[PDB]
Amino acid sequence: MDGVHDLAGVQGFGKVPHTVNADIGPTFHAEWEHLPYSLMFAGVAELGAFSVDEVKYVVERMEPRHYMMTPYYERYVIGVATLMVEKGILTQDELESLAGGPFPLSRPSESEGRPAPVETTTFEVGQRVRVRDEYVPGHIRMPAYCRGRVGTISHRTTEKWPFPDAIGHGRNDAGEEPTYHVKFAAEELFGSDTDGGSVVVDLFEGYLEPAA
Amino acid sequence: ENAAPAQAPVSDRAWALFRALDGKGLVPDGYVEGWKKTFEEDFSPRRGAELVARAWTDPEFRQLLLTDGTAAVAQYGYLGPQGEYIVAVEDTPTLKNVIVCSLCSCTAWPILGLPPTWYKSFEYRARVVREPRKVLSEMGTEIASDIEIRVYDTTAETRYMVLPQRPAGTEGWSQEQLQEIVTKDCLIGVAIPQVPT
Ligand SMILES: [Cl-]
Ligand SMILES: [Cl-]
Ligand SMILES: [Fe+3]
Ligand SMILES: [Mg+2]
Repeated sequence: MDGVHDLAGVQGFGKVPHTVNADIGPTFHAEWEHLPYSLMFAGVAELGAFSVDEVKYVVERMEPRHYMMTPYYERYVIGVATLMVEKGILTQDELESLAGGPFPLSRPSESEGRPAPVETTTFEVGQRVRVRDEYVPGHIRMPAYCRGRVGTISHRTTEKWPFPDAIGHGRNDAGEEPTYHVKFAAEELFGSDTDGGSVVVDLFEGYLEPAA
Repeated sequence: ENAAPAQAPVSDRAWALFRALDGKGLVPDGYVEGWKKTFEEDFSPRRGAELVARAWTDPEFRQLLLTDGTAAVAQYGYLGPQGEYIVAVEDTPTLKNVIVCSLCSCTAWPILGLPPTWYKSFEYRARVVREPRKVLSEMGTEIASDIEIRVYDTTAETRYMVLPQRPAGTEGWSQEQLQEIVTKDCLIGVAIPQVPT
């Protein structure tokens, strides 16, 4: 999904709000801030109601302006609440009644997702691959800066995981795939307009194809 | 136009979510409080610092950490949520590694701790993949032109830690002494370990 969450490479932001080794304060800066992650895990591990992938996607589904003005932990409150409503566990009425006011949720999905690709290739360390030039409206773990770009395999994972584009929509056909550490030259991604060396993206097999 | 939606205070919303689920019997007794404790006290960059200090003083472990990070971390019992498949990335005299999650916040929680606010910032997420040298400079870390910067974007299930170079002036230090100078920001890759005078 080509949402505003796909921030890598966006220009116009200011300084990162940190200097090295500065005090970051406590793990939680408010008494509710452990709730989003805790309740995500309740949903995943205790209820079996959704996957972590579905949490990433529901946060991607926040209305874009809403996403941009919402602090991190609040986005996950909104996202887990949204999934609980969508899954029929909770109602928005009861959330708002308990909250004493408005509790807007992420927007409905505009895609049913897609299956794990049928045709993929097992790549080896050192091989050159291209990121498939595809557009996926639903969830995908491919930042757009690497779409269509070429890089080289640094690692093939020894484990495999469900395809995000399927499990992030709660589908039954996510299969399993390894992922690959794909190293791109900075110039391949940003031309002359970068000060970096290389960028390594951890890409599911089904996002990749052999380079020409 | 472009205005924020009306919202109850966030604390009220978060506790409403808890109470709605709790009141249906869906949240075991002590569950969120247990997670809070894990996140506050167990998941910690002191663990990643222990692993770096071991690697610095034990060539065999270093090799293991760099070839099979999961196995190395498992020896210490530090696998966990958001830290099940670990890759350690080695800084060298010509390479500085830096970690981000441009898409959200993904971080090797058990060995780095939960991410700091700045790591989840839009500024870091947008900028470090494109201009890491300037980002690190602004943050207080000058990386010389002779050094390739390599940014790892945490887009799948790999969870990364940086193995920084060991600074001069620490020869013969104990593992405890070495651990003290490997900070959270060293493990993320935005800082280099500092030795006092
Ligand atoms: Cl250019
Ligand atoms: Cl292919
Ligand atoms: Fe993330
Ligand atoms: Mg985009």
